[PDB]
Amino acid sequence: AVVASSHKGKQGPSFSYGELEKQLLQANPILEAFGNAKTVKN
Amino acid sequence: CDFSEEQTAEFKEAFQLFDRTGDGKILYSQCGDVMRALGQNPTNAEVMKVLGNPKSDEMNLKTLNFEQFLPMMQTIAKNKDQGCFEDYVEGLRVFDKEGNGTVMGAEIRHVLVTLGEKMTEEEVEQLVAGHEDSNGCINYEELVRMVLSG
Repeated sequence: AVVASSHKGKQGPSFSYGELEKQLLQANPILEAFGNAKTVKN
Repeated sequence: CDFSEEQTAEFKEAFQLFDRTGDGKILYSQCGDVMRALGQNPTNAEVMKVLGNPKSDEMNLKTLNFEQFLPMMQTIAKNKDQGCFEDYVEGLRVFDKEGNGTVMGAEIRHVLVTLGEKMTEEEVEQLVAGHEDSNGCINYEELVRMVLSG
C-alpha cells in the first residue's frame, strides 16, 4: 500500500492512504473480529 | 606547462574580468567554478585531487595567486579530458526508463540531487530546458548536446 501508492503530482508510523487503500487496510480488523478466537497456543 | 604565451595571457585577462573584492587572487572555494567557466570541467573531488588542501579553516579563507592557480588549471587541462558524445549518450540510454529519449524530470532530479554530490534546487531549474508538470516529459538528446557544447 505504501510502495504501490498512486501520486497525482510531485513520517514514522503515518502515511496518507487513498480511498481504496484505507478500506483495504481496514478489512483486516473486520475479518479478524469475525474469524479469530483465543487458544492456549495463540 | 602546456599553455602558450598567448593562452597564459588570455588566462590573465580572464582572471582580471572577475568582480573580486581587490584580493589580487582567487578563493579556493571559487577557483573550481572559475576553471569550469573558463575551460575544462573538473569534479568537486578533482579540486582536491589537484593537491589543493582537502581540509582547511575555511575554503573561502584559503586563496591563491595566479602563480599557484595557473599550474592547478594546467594539470586538469592536460589530464582531465571529459567523456565522448557516445559515452554520455550511452549513459543516458542506460538511464532512460522510457528507452526512447523522453526521460522523466523527477528521475533526472533524483540522479542530480540524491546521487553523487547534491546539485541544488537552484541549479536544476537552470539546467532543465523543459518543465516538470504532472507529465515531466523531456528529451535528453538536447541536454547531452547542450552540456557537450559546455
